Amino acid sequence: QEDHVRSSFLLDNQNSQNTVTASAGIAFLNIVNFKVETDYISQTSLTKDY
Amino acid sequence: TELALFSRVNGKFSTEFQRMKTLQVKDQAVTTRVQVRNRIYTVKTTPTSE
Repeated sequence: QEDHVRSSFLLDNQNSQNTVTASAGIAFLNIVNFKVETDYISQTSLTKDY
Repeated sequence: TELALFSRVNGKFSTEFQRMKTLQVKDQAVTTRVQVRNRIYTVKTTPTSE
């Protein structure tokens, strides 16, 4: 009797995440108040098995 | 965005965009082959046959 077993397992995984937050506020002496804030998020995941 | 002019004219403007995406691929391929071969007897004619 001869017997062979070959098992290969490969797992790959990537997670990326970006976060930008930009604020700008021009605050005069109770005459003009101009405030601007922008946000940006980006999450990616990628898992590959075999 | 916020904007206050003359401490009387107020304005706000808040937007938000959110996109989520998901993909999944799952493949399986199973192949089984069984092969049995029994050889029991070898039957021959006697050379003195008629």
